[PDB]
Amino acid sequence: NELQRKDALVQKHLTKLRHWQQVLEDINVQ
Amino acid sequence: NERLRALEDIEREIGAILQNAGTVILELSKEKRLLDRQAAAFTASVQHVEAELSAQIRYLTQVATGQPHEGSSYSSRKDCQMALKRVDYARLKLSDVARTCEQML
Repeated sequence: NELQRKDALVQKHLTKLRHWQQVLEDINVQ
Repeated sequence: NERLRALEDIEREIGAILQNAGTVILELSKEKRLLDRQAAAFTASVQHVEAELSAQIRYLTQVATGQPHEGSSYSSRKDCQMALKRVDYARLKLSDVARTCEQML
């Protein structure tokens, strides 16, 4: 159960970071 | 854009029809069509161009001694590019963290 929860939290954090960095791709249009 | 538009207008009106008006008096070769070209583009265009040139000549004449019309010359525009560099470094770090996460799969 602990390993499952850790994997779930890791996947959630990875998806959140992915979504975050993805939208601020070309913030500076230049 | 005021001075830029004025310069563009002066350039577009530099090549007036006054230089080409030297063939207007010979238009009367049919009786003792476009005879109107000998009136509007004979000397009035040149007069208006000269008036515009004289007006443009009599400007404020700001530049007197040194280097006027400055305006960048200075601060954190540099630091603006530096903040762009920080954004790029954060991008690199996020990419490294994403690679680590992918390896964690």
